[PDB]
Amino acid sequence: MDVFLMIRRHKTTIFTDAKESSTVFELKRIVEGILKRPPDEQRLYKDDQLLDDGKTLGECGFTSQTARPQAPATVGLAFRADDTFEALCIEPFSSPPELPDVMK
Amino acid sequence: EMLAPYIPMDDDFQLRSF
Amino acid sequence: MYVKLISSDGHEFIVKREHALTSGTIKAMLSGPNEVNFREIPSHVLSKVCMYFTYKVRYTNSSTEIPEFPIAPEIALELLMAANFLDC
Amino acid sequence: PVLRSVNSREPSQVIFCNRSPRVVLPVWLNFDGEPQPYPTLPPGTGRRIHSYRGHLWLFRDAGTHDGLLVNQTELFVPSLNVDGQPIFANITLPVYTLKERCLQVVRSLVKPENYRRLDIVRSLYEDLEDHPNVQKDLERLTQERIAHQR
Repeated sequence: MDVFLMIRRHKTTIFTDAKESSTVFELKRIVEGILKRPPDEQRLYKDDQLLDDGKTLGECGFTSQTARPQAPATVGLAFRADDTFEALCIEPFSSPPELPDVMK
Repeated sequence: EMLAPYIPMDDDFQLRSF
Repeated sequence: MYVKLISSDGHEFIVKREHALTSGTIKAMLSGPNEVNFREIPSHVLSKVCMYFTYKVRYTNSSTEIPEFPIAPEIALELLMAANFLDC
Repeated sequence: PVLRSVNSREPSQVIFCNRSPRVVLPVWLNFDGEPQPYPTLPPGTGRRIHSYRGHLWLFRDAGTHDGLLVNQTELFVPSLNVDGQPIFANITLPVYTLKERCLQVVRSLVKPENYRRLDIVRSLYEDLEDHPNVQKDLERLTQERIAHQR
């Protein structure tokens, strides 16, 4: 059915979902509506693997069972530059403190 | 006599969803 | 359509407006007739919160088997105060 | 008591299906509307049950009594079997509020006598101490029942 994702670049994380049958290209469209960047200026990744515009999210490995509402799949995002290469960079979230003793 | 529920006592079964 | 939530360390979480209304606190803030500052909530907590929005919207009034909403022990307290604060 | 089983003496074959990640405790409300526990169901398991038409059942997490749903509602009532067709009681988790879910996790890790040693806003100590209770639930479902009957 639907796949639930987290599209991330730097310190930005987009929470969204799409049909497992929809394409990487259509996903780029969703990103464009939010970050105002054309699909041909976007790079989407599943880990370190660049995702081809033509493949469906299912063919990329994003399945309802691997990308659920409570644990969305991470989609890496990088933007194109005029004459420079922007390395895929997802800033890590913060970390919680030590688990209190009474909870150990 | 008031008849209360009771278990036949058979082999429980796994739900394939799991 | 979408609303932007900012965590304490500067991460920005962009979520569908409808999903964000899962939060009573946010819902009351957005009626009138978007960017919201939640700088007292860390990114590791706020990310989980957004996942809850998706979860809630996807599974309410749903006949399918509902998966457990996972909460790691180390974030329980913070998430609890956040949930209490965001009323969801 | 408005909430209670009827002594119909009319057998109804039921099948409890624990489609939740919890150990499920099926609770039968007897003829006086009193809660009676039955053998628990391990996560993702099913079991055949000989109940009767008009009996009431509710289900909770065996160890915490957190509320659960059966066929998406609070109560399950066996009906007469249509053509040897068993009646299904699909037990699932409800969509808990984020707050309730966090309260569950905390309660499962900290001993009650320690709740107050936690560094959280005062109000939450009481919320933690107010753990799910079947009796209170019945009283609540009772008044909810009365409202839905004007």
